[PDB]
Amino acid sequence: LRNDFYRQLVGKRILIVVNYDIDAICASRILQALFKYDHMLYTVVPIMGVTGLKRAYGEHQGDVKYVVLVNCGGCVDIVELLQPSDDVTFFICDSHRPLDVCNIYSDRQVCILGDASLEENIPAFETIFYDSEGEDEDEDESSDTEQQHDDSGAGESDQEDQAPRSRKLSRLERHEQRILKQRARRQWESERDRIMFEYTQFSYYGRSAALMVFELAWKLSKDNMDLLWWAIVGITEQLLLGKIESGAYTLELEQIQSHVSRLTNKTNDQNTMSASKITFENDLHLVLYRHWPVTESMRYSRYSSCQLKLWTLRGEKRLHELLLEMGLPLVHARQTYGAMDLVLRKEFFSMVERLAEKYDIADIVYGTFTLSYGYRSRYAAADYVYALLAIMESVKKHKTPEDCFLEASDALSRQHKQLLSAGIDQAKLLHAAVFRQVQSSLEARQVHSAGSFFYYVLQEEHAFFSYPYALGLLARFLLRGHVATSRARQASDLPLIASCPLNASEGMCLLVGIVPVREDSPRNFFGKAFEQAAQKSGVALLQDFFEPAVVQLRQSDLTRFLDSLTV
Amino acid sequence: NQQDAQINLQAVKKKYKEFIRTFNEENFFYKYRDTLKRNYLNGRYFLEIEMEDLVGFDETLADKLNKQPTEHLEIFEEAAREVADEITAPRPEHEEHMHDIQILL
Repeated sequence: LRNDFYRQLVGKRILIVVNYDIDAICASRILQALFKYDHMLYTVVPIMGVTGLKRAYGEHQGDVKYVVLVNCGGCVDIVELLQPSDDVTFFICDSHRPLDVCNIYSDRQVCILGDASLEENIPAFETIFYDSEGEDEDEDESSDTEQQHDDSGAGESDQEDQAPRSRKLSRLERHEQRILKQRARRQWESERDRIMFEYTQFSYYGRSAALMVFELAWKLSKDNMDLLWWAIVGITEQLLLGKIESGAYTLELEQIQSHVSRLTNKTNDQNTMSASKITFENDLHLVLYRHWPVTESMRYSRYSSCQLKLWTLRGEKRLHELLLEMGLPLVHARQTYGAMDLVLRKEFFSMVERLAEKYDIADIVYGTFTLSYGYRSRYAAADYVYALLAIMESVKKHKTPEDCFLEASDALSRQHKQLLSAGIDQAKLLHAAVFRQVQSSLEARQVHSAGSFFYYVLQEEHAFFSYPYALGLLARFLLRGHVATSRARQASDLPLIASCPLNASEGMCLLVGIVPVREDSPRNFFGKAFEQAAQKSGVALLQDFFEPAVVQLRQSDLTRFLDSLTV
Repeated sequence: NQQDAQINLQAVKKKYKEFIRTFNEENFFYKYRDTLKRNYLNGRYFLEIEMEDLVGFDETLADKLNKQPTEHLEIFEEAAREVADEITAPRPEHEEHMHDIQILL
């Protein structure tokens, strides 16, 4: 709730919107709007990393009490992170959910939006910080330390039969005067079975970043159509239930339509140009039905391709055979779908949905929205987001990271669109440059298993694959690629790694972790899994991202680290 | 004039005639009226057009425009001169005489 706490929000603030994300911008531009509405000046921020965050707060060494960060938080007992915080108001709203408890407790400078059907970690603080063994926060028999310290009367207090609290059992000795430590460790470790179940085996994401924010601003009587679209963007990023889960899809078909359909501000007069209120339809995650012909865009998506195996010829043969049953002309299969004639381009999906039921594909259609600004053309559900990811354009000017962020947030207006087509173009060329490596690497047989996983390494830098989003995308097209056709049915289920050269950064051999096949809810080990070898030998590793599934190494200090990381 | 379909009149009657008066976005640029008039001023006697505005307007003309363009693209001319000669009037007194024009695609 903040139908009460929002009424705190008038004084000065800082609105930080942590490292690059589509949840980020969609969730934050609305609040920029909200906050120049009630006549507040504030601060939006680019985040380059947790160090970027810490210097940022360092540069804002004031007493801005209404500090705000969003889509982060699980890093420390962040009073340890952020010492000078005294009673300063922070707000966490992150869906990176497996977060510390010291950030949850200490009801001082934090917002426990603790609301979940998992009441599983209640004494998770009641024994690690509250108990201790072989400790110094205590007294001694001598008269020089005759003062009572922060006596928790627990293992946090002494273990020499000095514990006024801890009134479950005997006092002097259970079997010995220090069986205190024995039972302390019993509970400690027997329930580190569940502490190590947290944060040291697996990570995930939770819920939205900004649909809660839509309901917040909905209670103040705003029917901002565009805010529905921006939140739609925020979700349709990791609506990708194979990437990171939505789940609620068939429940949000009630939720969001109920937000928007039932309140019909015009039921009879809406046949107008500007922003004719949003609609909903059941369509695909075929990449880019609209502005391209079929036959290139039927070819660069993984799911349409992997099930029909087109990077070899034979897939094209069966492809043509299904265009045959579809009876699309090849010319028409090479003019833009919109550039087609009428009747075919109307009936296209109408036929494809039902007579693809019978030929190896079942999971291409979705439920989404689309709308006009005017009479130019009818933009698409995600063709923003696949234009966005192409704006992470790590050029060597050193300004372009933050500048491309600022550009991106200045994109989803109804105004700036000469760039949006730019994003489309950039996206397409990268999208088929993805495919351009798979044939090279598959049929060169670069699929290094090397034991319990599959593994890739690469050799030099591409501007595609300088940054790691494209890298995860590489790994997540090859994987299906190889494991369709080179295997029996036994070994299709193992995880994957991939090197990522950075000729820019003096030689670091970046990596990204990614998971085996077809287990949507059973997600990453790699919330910590890499860190094993970090303990065993341990060499210059990083975990800088609030994204977990990533590292950054030296050019060449990986292989032995990998041999340790065999297990 | 067999007013059932493919008629000489329906297009010119209002449709093409009003497409441009109707062609609108705020910023109040987004017509072909301004371009037309300011072209006329300098003896041009033409204007530039797209072919995917009909999708901005409708779903019928284009798959009829491709079929018998030879006629449609002169109905365009007639509609053009009648929709522009009203503006040739500053009042009825300075159309010394009308004139013929060429469309583009």
